[PDB]
Order: sequence, then C-alpha cells, then structure tokens
Amino acid sequence: QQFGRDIADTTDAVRDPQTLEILDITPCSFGGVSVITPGTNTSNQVAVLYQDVNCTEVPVAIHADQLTPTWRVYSTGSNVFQTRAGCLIGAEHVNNSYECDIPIGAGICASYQTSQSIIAYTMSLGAENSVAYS
Amino acid sequence: RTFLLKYNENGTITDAVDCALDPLSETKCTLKSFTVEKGIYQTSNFRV
Amino acid sequence: NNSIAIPTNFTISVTTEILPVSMTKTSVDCTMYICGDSTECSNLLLQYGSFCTQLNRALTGIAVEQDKNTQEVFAQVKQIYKTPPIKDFGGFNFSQILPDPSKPSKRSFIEDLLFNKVTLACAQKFNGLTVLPPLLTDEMIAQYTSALLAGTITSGWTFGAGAALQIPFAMQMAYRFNGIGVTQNVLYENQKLIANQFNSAIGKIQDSLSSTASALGKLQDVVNQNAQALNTLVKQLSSNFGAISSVLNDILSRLDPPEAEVQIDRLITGRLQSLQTYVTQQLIRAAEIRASANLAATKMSECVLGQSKRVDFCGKGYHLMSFPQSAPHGVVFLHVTYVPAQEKNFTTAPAICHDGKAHFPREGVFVSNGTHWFVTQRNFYEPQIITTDNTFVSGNCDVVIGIVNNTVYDPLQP
Amino acid sequence: KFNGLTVLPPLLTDEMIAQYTSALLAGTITSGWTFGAGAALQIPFAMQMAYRFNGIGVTQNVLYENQKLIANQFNSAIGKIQDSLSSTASALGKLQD
Amino acid sequence: NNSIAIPTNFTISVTTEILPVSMTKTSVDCTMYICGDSTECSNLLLQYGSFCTQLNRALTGIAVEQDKNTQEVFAQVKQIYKTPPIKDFGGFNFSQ
Amino acid sequence: GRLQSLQTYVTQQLIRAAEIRASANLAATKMSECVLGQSKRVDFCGKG
Amino acid sequence: GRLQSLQTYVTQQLIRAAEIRASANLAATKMSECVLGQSKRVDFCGKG
Ligand SMILES: *[C@@H]1O[C@H](CO)[C@@H](O)[C@H](O)[C@H]1NC(C)=O
Ligand SMILES: *[C@@H]1O[C@H](CO)[C@@H](O)[C@H](O)[C@H]1NC(C)=O
Ligand SMILES: *[C@@H]1O[C@H](CO)[C@@H](O)[C@H](O)[C@H]1NC(C)=O
Ligand SMILES: *[C@@H]1O[C@H](CO)[C@@H](O)[C@H](O)[C@H]1NC(C)=O
Ligand SMILES: *[C@@H]1O[C@H](CO)[C@@H](O)[C@H](O)[C@H]1NC(C)=O
Repeated sequence: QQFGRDIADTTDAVRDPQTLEILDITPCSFGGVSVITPGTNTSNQVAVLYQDVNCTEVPVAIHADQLTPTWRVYSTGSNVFQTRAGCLIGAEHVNNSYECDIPIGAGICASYQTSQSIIAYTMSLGAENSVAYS
Repeated sequence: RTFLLKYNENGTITDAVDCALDPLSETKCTLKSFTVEKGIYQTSNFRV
Repeated sequence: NNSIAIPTNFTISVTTEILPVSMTKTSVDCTMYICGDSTECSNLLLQYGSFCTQLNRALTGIAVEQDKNTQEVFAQVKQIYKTPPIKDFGGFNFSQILPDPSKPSKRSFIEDLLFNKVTLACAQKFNGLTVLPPLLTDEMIAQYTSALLAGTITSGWTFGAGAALQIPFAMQMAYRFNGIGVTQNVLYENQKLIANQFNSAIGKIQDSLSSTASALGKLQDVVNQNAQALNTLVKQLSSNFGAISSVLNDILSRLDPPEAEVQIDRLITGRLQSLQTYVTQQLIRAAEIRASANLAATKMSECVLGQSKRVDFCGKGYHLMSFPQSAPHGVVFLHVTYVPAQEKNFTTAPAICHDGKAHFPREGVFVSNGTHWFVTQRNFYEPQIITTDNTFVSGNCDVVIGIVNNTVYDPLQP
Repeated sequence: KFNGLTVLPPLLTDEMIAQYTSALLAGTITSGWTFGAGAALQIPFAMQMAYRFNGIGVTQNVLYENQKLIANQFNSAIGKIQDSLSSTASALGKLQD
Repeated sequence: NNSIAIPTNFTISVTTEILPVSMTKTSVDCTMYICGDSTECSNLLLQYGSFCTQLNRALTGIAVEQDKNTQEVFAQVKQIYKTPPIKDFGGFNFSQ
Repeated sequence: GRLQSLQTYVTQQLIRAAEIRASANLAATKMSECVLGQSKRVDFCGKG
Repeated sequence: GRLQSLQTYVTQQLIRAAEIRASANLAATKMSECVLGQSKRVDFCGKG
C-alpha cells in the first residue's frame, strides 16, 4: 500500500516512505463560525460560538499565535463555556433557566439581561405545574 | 481589506466600518447591512 | 326496507401512526466544499456572482424552519405538567406509556423500543459537510410529551383551552363517549371490561414493535433521504468532470495560472452544478416534511387536546383520545379508537302510530325482538320501553311510510 | 417513442378504480358512516337520510313528512349533472389542465 | 333588534368538485437519451460522476410516491360491496 | 446543455408532484370526511 | 452564467409559490370554517 482512500476518495492515511510508520491525515478548519448578537443598535459586546472544537485546540488549529492580537482575546480566557453544540466564548453562564429568545443549539440559548452582559443557559421548557388529581 | 462604505444622498461618507476589527464586524460585510434585528448569524471563515 | 344493524357489544382498539416532524439538520459552507484552503481558488469563485451567499442562506432558511416546525408541533402548551404519584386511574394501567422515573432519562418505556427500532447510520465533516445540533435535544423532546399526557389523562381536554381543570379518568371517557353518539351509562356498567381490553391493547402493540415486524416504515425513508443525498454529494467530489485530475491540489501543481484559468473554471462550474442540485432537492424535501409537520401540528391540536368528530382523521374508527410519544425525527400517535363488535339482526321501522298520532325517536333507533318493540341508542343496543318521554309527537299517521302500530306505556299516573 | 421516454402503467388500472368507487358507492348507500369505522352495519337509506338531518340541526320529522318531494327533487339535481357536463363549456377544467 | 329569519322550505342541490390525485408516471434513461446509439459519447457521460444514476431514482421516487396517492385516496376500505338485487331506496333512483 | 435541459425537467416534475401530493392529501382527507362519514365543517364538502 | 441566474430564481420562486399556496389554502380552510360558521375543532381558530 501507499495511501488509503475513503467514501470521499480522499487520502486520509498515508505510509511514511522513510520510517514505514502508519499515520493519519486530517484537516480541522471548522469554517462555520457563528456569533450571537443582539440588535446591532443596542450593544457591541457579543458572544461567539465555535462548532465542535472543544475550544482546546483553537490556538493550534488556526495558528492564532502568529495572528493579530485581537483574535487571541476571544481565543482563550475565563469566559469559556462548553456545550453539546461546541464551546461558547463571550457569555456568562447562569444556573437559572428562562424562556429563551435566541436559539443557538443543543438546548442552549442567549439573552440580554443584567452592569450588562449576555447570559447563556439551558432553556426553560415552561413553568412547572401539577394537577390535583384524585 | 474588504471595506463596506455607505453613502448618503449627497455621496459624502459620514461613517465607515472596517470588517476585520472583530468577528462582530465580520457579520456586517457577510450580511451587507448594519441595522439588523437581534438574532444569530454565521460568517464565512476569513482567518489565514 | 325494515332491517337495521345495531351492535350488541363493543371492543376498544389502539392503532399507531407515524408522521415525520423534522429532518436531518445540514448546512454547507461556501468555500470549503468547492475548494478548501486554496486562496487561489476562491478568487475564481468570486467572479461567478453570489451563489454560495444564496445557497447557504437558503440552506440556513431550512434550519430556521426545522426548529420552528418542532416548536409548532410539540410546544403546544406553555406549562410542563406532571402526572400525580397516585396511579389510580379507575382500573387502567399507564406505566408503559409514561416515562420511568428510575431511569436517568426521560424517554418512556416504548420510546426506547422506538429509538432502537429505527436508526440514523457522521465522520466526513472534513470536506465542508457539517451537522448542526437540533434546537430541542432528545432529553427535552421526551419532557414535552410527558407533560402532554399529564394534561390529557388527568386534566381532560381543558388544559388545551386555558387553565387545567382536574377530572377523574373514569369521568373523562364516560362523557367522551357522548361525542360519538352513545350515552354515558355504557362505561359505568363496563368500566372493568374496557380497562382490561385497553390494557391488553397496549400490550398487543408493544409486542409487535418489540418483534422483527418493521412498523416504522415512514421514518426510515426520511433518514435515508437525508443520508443518501449527502453521500451522493460526498461521492460526487471524486469525479473529474472531464478534468485531468479530480483533485485541485494536483492541478495547482500541474498547470500554470495562465493555463489553469480554463482548467479550474470548468471544475468550478461543474461542482457548482453538483451543489445547486443538492440545495434544490433539499428544499422540496423540506417542503414535503413541512406539509407533514403542519399535519402533525394539526393532529396535535385536534387529535390530542380534544375530541375530533372528523371520520378517519385520527387512526381508524371513532375517536376517543390519543397518546403522543417522542420518536427520532418524528412523532408517534397512539389513537385509542372505538370499534363496534358483533351485532344482532334487528327489524326496524321509522315510527309508531298509537292513537292516530305519530311518535318519532328523539335520540336513537327503533328496534324489535320480532314481536315487541324497543328504543335504543344508534351505536349501542340498550333496549328501552317506548314512553312519551323518549319520543315527541308530530304529524298524522298517513303521511309517513313504513310506520307500524304499537303501544306506549304512560308512567306519569300509573 | 424515441429518445428514452418510457411511461410506466399505473399500479391500479382504470377498471379497478371504478370498483373502489363502486364499493364506496354501495358502502355510502347501505351503511352510511359505519363501514368507515369498523364492521359494516346495514341500515335503510330512508333512515340514513333522516339521521344526517339530525346532524345538521334539522328535526327528524322534516324528512318523513316531505319524503315524496325530496325524491323528485334529489333526482332532478342528479339529472342536471348531465346537462352541466355534456355542454360545450366543459366544467372539467382542473383535470384537463 | 327583534327580526329573525327561519326558512319555510329547503332545496337539495349537488355540485361537482374536481381534485387531481395522480398524473402519468415518467421515466428517462440517460444511456440512450443524451448519446443516442453512440458508445463514443457515453464515456464522456461516465466522467460526469453520478447524475443520471441520481435522476433515475428521482423520477422513480415520484412514480412510487404517485402510486401511493392512488391507494391513499381510493383504497381506504378493506371490503368490496355490491348493490342488492332489489332497488327500494325510498324513491331515490341511483341507477345513474 | 442536454443535462441542464434534463435537470430543469426533473425540477419541474418534482415541483408539480409536490402540488399533486397536497391536492391528493386534500382529496384523501375529503375521502375520509366527505364520503365515509358526516362532516360538520362549514363549506368544506361543496357549498352548503 | 445568466441562464443559471434565472434557473436559480425560477426554481426558488416556484418553491416559494408552494409555501404561499399551502398557506393560502390553510387560510381558505379557516375562511370557510372560522368565520362563515361555528367551528368545533380545538385550537384551529385560536387558543381555547
Ligand atoms: C434599536 O432599534 C430598535 C428597532 O426595533 C428600537 O426598538 C430600539 O429602541 C433601538 N434602540 C436604540 C438604543 O437605538
Ligand atoms: C475536551 O477537552 C477536555 C480536556 O481534556 C476533555 O476532558 C474532554 O473529553 C474533551 N471533549 C471531548 C468531547 O472529547
Ligand atoms: C452552578 O451550579 C454548579 C453546581 O451546583 C456550581 O459548581 C456552579 O458554581 C454554579 N454556578 C454559579 C454561577 O453559581
Ligand atoms: C317498505 O317495506 C315494506 C315491507 O317489505 C315493502 O312492502 C315496501 O315496498 C317498502 N317500501 C318501499 C318504498 O319499497
Ligand atoms: C331594539 O330597539 C327598539 C326600538 O329602537 C327597542 O324598543 C328595543 O328595546 C331594542 N332591543 C334591544 C334588545 O336593544
């Protein structure tokens, strides 16, 4: 063998012609970057959603070390929260649950609630209630 | 850079927004507008 | 002219019906699919106008509709009701259709069977094709249904019309039969009979779905369509469209840019046709599900939150009520329908003449053993003595065809 | 025909389609609403004419006292279909489209 | 304030309503359509990936779905009935 | 050109087939309501 | 490039035509039921 194919007929694994070591090849660009933003006339601070990156390889996947300093501000920090839809940066997580207005994914939403910031939380399916049945 | 300049009825530019300052600025050139209601948007990746 | 068929018994029947609600959430990036990590390629794509700002926008428009479709089907109520701990529903057993609190998941007993009955099979994310998570995860999907049963079973149908009003379940179906033309004395004399039959009906459908019989035929097609179409898009990148190679990197290592203007563009034109067909075929498929989604949404407002008098719209037979349950990429309706059992060969007549006066049935039919006459409900044989209270007098006796002479017992001054 | 256009026959032939309509025609006449919800229940058509009036608020007695008038009038409406379909101005526009 | 209308007679009328259920199923084969009776042209078509193995399932997908329409509209009864030998329908003449 | 000619025919057929589905389902719902039983919906099965 | 400009537009408009066509028929169904008579079905002409 010299190289391996897949359903896409793309070279995913190749054999080293020198060390004869089995190794894999794959790119991780995650070009579908999304931002959660309120009305553009309301505020400038926003939250950026990264899709399926675990936000631990952000400086490595895009090589943000040699990039402009404005990209490294949102690349890492204490404002990091991980969802089932990816890692969300730029929002303060809250332990409450409201009827959300901004759909993001994986049951996580965003809002404009108070010192102002954008909060992200699991949406509230409704007001819990019980029926006095007998 | 990719610049989006808006012109008044006279043609004099009163304000301009660069589309590389922050990922918020990437939204405007992606959508080709400024005053857009609240929601969620996706911008094509442009980092090199 | 004078033969009628009135059932003498009845049986309860529970059927199933599958309807898709939301399809697979897919989105295609502009530059990644056509040519990834090539700034010399995106320059040539820029001269072909604005296609990917239309196709992705159209594809994103599916995502808004898909999340909206689930909201207008499942989030019909605004409060999450809870079933009471005391499962004393007048002889009925409801454990199989309600979520088990012991398990850490909110999926009910039959939803686990449904979730493994149909599958979805993921790893080809590298070449642009990605999958956005749905707005409502499967844990929350089961939570909506648990509240919806907690409203219909316990609060009647009033919870779909305002504040929930408590009611016994023996009460609920008692005058629910009043909506199909039979009085409410049937169930109170046959509550034990209907309870075991209803419980066995749940057991009968449970074994069929737990067996090898594939009853979820409609669900597999929509998953395959949103899987076969993507796989065709995956395989289509391996074709050269007549080029010297099917990969642009080799062409970038083969021909100079002056000589690559002709070569790359015909690849770019070919692959745009490949992507345009996918976005087009995704819209009609999204349009057909949306037509079915509104059908599911209508059945949510009609077949669940109340009693529907439309024939054969909720299952098969007379409607009593339904049990919505969560399913992957769809919903499952459990219509509990009323089916008449074996009947008796009756002899009928439109009217009775007593003293030259015509007595017509206020509510029901006129049936006879063969010598004596009785009145009963149209859809159930409960013979009664002909009185002046169950009939009303109108017209003479020489204007109605088929009238028969008979007597009427007068109970006011016996 | 030429150039690869093949027409597959319908799964149900036109002859068998009429039999389902014939089955529905006998089902509607001799059963009414019972045969669509379980076992067929035979019932006189004169009776079934009454029980649909009760479904629209019309009293049971209106049919029986005016049975003769309805019989002549209902067939006249049926007979008007031929005059409305055999004319030059065809009413079958939707199918023709 | 005190005027109501109650009809003293009634009229029975029948109206024709038209709704299509299915159309003629079509199928196109690319092997002889695009390149008619020429094996030197089909090899160019083979270099275009899989469109004509993708369009055939689209038309057949329509034809399979359209055959479902005929069964969904008419075949809603599990029994086949027949008219009784007598025709005592209370004055109604249904032979038309 | 012929593939584009064939493609627009397939797209036209698929659009029209979906409308037949909407009409047939309306016909199917009518068959379940207008014929097999009695419908109290106003002005759904004809006029009156 | 210009025929493909129209092919994209006409396909989308026909698809969007079906979206309105189902909605208009849905309104027409509500037009013969919710106003021209009294409707018995639940949550079809508003909540409650
Ligand atoms: C922003 O625009 C919205 C438009 O709906 C308006 O309601 C709101 O008051 C505006 N806010 C500011 C701070 O201009
Ligand atoms: C993300 O990184 C953390 C840190 O090691 C790891 O524990 C976690 O499993 C990662 N997420 C996934 C989905 O692998
Ligand atoms: C939310 O709850 C978790 C566990 O109870 C806790 O670790 C976390 O600090 C809480 N968050 C806030 C903002 O209090
Ligand atoms: C009504 O039934 C009687 C009893 O058989 C029969 O003689 C009579 O002809 C029937 N009526 C009509 C109109 O046929
Ligand atoms: C209607 O109007 C008349 C005179 O204008 C009046 O006598 C009557 O009381 C009114 N009825 C009602 C219900 O207002």
